[PDB]
Amino acid sequence: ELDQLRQEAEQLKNQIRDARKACADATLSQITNNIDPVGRIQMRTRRTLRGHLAKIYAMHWGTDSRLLVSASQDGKLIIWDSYTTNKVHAIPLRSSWVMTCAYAPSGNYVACGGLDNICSIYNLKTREGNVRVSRELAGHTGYLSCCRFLDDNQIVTSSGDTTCALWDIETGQQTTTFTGHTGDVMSLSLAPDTRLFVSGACDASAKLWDVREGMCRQTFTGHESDINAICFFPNGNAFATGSDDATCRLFDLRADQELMTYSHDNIICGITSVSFSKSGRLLLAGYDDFNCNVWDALKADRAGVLAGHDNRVSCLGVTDDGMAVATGSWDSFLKIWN
Amino acid sequence: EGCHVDSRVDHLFPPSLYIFVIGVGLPTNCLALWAAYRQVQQRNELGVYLMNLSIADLLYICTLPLWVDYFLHHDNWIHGPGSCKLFGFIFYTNIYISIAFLCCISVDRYLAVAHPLRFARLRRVKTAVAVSSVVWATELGANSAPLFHDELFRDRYNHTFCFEKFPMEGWVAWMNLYRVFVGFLFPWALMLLSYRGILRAVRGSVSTERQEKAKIKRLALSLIAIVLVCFAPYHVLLLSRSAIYLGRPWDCGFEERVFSAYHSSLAFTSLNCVADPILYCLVNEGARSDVAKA
Amino acid sequence: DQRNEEKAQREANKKIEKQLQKDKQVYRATHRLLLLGKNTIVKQMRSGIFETKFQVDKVNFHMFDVGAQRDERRKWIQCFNDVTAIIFVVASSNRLQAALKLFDSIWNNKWLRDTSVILFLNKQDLLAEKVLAGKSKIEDYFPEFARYTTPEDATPEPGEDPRVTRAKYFIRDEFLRISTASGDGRHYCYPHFTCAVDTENIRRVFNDCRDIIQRMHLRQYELL
Amino acid sequence: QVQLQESGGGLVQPGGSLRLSCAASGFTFSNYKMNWVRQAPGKGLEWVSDISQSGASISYTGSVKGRFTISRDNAKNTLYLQMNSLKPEDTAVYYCARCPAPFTRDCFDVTSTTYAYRGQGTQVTV
Amino acid sequence: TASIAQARKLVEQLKMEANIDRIKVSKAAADLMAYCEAHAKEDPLLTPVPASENPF
Repeated sequence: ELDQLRQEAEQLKNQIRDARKACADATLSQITNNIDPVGRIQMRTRRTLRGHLAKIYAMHWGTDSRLLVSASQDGKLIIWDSYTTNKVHAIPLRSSWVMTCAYAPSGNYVACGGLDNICSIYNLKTREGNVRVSRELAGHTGYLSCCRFLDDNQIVTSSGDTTCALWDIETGQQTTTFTGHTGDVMSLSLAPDTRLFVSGACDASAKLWDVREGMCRQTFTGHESDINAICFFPNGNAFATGSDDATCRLFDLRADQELMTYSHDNIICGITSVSFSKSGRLLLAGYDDFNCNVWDALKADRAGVLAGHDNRVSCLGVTDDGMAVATGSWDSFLKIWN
Repeated sequence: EGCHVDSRVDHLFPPSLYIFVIGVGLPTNCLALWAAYRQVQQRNELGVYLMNLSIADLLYICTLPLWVDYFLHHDNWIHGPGSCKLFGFIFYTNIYISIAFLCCISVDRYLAVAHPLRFARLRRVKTAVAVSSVVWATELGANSAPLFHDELFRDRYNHTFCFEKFPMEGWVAWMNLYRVFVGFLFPWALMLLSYRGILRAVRGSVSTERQEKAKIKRLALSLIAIVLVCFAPYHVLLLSRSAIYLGRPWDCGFEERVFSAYHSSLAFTSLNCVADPILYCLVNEGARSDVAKA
Repeated sequence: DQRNEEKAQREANKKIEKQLQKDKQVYRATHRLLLLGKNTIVKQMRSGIFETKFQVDKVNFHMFDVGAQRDERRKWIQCFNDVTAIIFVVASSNRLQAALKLFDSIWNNKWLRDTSVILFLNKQDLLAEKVLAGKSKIEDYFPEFARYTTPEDATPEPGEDPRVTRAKYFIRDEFLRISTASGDGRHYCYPHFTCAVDTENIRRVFNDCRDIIQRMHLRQYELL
Repeated sequence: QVQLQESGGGLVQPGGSLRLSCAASGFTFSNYKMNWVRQAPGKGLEWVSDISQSGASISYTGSVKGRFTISRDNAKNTLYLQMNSLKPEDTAVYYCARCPAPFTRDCFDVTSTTYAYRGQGTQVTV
Repeated sequence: TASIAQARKLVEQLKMEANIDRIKVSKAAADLMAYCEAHAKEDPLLTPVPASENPF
């Protein structure tokens, strides 16, 4: 019996491949070669947010593009005033091993998670005076890899149990559970319309999920190793993934295909962090080579190198207005670039 | 009034070796200072001590040329009382401050290696700057005793010394004894003890290969022996001179005999200023690598 | 109004920074370890991740044992790269081969090349039985043990047949072949044999951590 | 789209030879330290043998040492694993799993039950 | 019958993701290029920002 299902899967795979090949009207390079390159982009460290004890695994920006939350393995979640290099808050964490941290889009709330398999939401703007934990979310059977707020009283979390989840912070329950991956889901990015979110995993696959109904509408493949970082394009019709095969590649939802390969012969280390710009023209990607590469998303070329970190770059972000780039790295230093 | 001192090599080689030291040490001392800055960026307590040692070396190098000129004129100071009282006070006391910083480096290394899981509070940049400032202040205060005395002593034999009246005085004899003992032998003894403890710990290590143990032993022996080679003749001669002055202040033949040796010993003591950088920063692989990166 | 909020930010920063200095002191005082395989080791030492604290000679140790996580360790093992050491408890009685290649992967991992490994060789007590009458992996799945003799630099460990000792040092040598190849001062793979009589593995890990910290002190203090 | 399509061996007499290759169309087949793992029925996945990125650095287990040999073929993108003199310790689904990442000598998790780049199809029924 | 159930889930997911309406890749890249062009003037990362108005 199982042979029949295997043959059915094989013929569906062949049909999908044929449809995708038909969809390949032209490559991105052919219609892109006519645009001017962005040039040798070089931005210096405008501000170094020193103060973390251990490696910075994650960081997130606030909506106002002025405050900044950061997560490090020493167990501290420091909120920074990047304008005046001032530490607004220093939140201790129950679990030191934190791999993700999120800032609520309306402020007032910050979430973090890691190997504890728990997403913890902290209330910043409280009438008591001090930041304390509000709701402790449990239910994921694997390590938390990425958590993102979509709005208040609701959060989307990715885990190492090959599943993504939606939560209601008031009740603390799982509204919708997303399944379908066979590898460790690593990064999730929300669409600007707050209705879909992609998830790259270790099975060399990227899946687009529908938040409300909760099904995997479209799946994407093309990498030969684990996808470590993912980031929606400033418009929610494309996203870019970085993998351990020392390459970065761009996907499109409405094409179900491959767009551009950001790889170079010297580059032999994987990608840890991917973050687009406000215009999407720059695909700033973190690398294990202790530096960040500013890949022009349209023209696949190394148009910038963000050298300055002694150890591996673990996280990367861009302000909402695009006025700054935060680069956390394993050298326990957060650097702002502009 | 004055001792009949005479020299046949003081007017020639001490200026040449001073010129060599000025030429070579200053770039190496600047490199050592930059390496110390780089280390103190990385929260290394040894960076502060290397910084202080380097800056003391720069002070010595900058005060050297006037003494080169002084030794060239056959022991004649032609630059005024205040200039003597300042530059001849920087010229001395600086080998002693450098020795104290070498002792601080040795003690820090011994605490770090022999006891790697204890004394966390002493191995801090704050403690480093506190101890460095304390030793700077105490060395300046303890060796500012000559500053209260007039130092322009002149004999009847066409000599005019800035420091060190060669007929020799009681206060300068006592101060020289204090230097020769406290400012030289005690911190050198502590340096020897610290590096012996370091070698013991290194031989006790399991992850250390025999080749690395041999390299560490050679480096530590170099660290101990260079200071002695540079400094022992000068302080031995000072001890002898002060001793016979105490026995016979009117004695003058031995001063004439050992004038040349005394100036030669000063010239040799000047070599440690270049010995310290090329052997505390340049030799090591990581410091040399970051210097080359610079 | 701007000046008032400026002083408010300055005083908040001052409080946060003094708290961060205290936390720096605490964090530097503490040493971190990761257990990879046993619950028996955790029990004798003193949720997604289990945290264990213990004290030896007034030195604070933190031990992290991974619990509710999948068998794929290929990325969450990257977190434990700043730890003092990775305690790798091998069953050693196929368990032996899988553990051998797990140790290979840990040793040759890019982020664990600077991370030292402590190797403990569990299940030594029943190793004597399994070599005396088991006729098992050491006899069959590792036929090279027959042509392998006991090295001269072998601890006595009396009260056992020479075959027991030679098999023990045989699989220890199999681990040390991976340990020595591509091995430098970055990590050493300290080999030890488990002792269930007492919990002296705490002292073994303490001595290994002392050696590791002495090695990095030799590094950063420019003594090498 | 990493694929590790297998070429089934079939029946082999005790002491015979099979020497069945595999297929690969997703990865470059030159930067991955691929090995061989098999799941005998009633046992967990067990390692067999390894081959380096380009050549040499062969590793075996005793159950396969001196009996079967590997042959990486870059041109055909095939891992041969020439096998002969079969014993009862056989009749497993053979997976020619590859390294999780390229340009490294690290195989952290290949014998797991949920590894992705494994493949299936080589039955070696004795 | 767990393996056959997993195979059935895989094939039903494949058939649900096989009917998705797809457009040509050139059409799916033209909109991305247009979006990059439209927001180019509002990106301080690419377009240099005045020093007076730069918060950093």
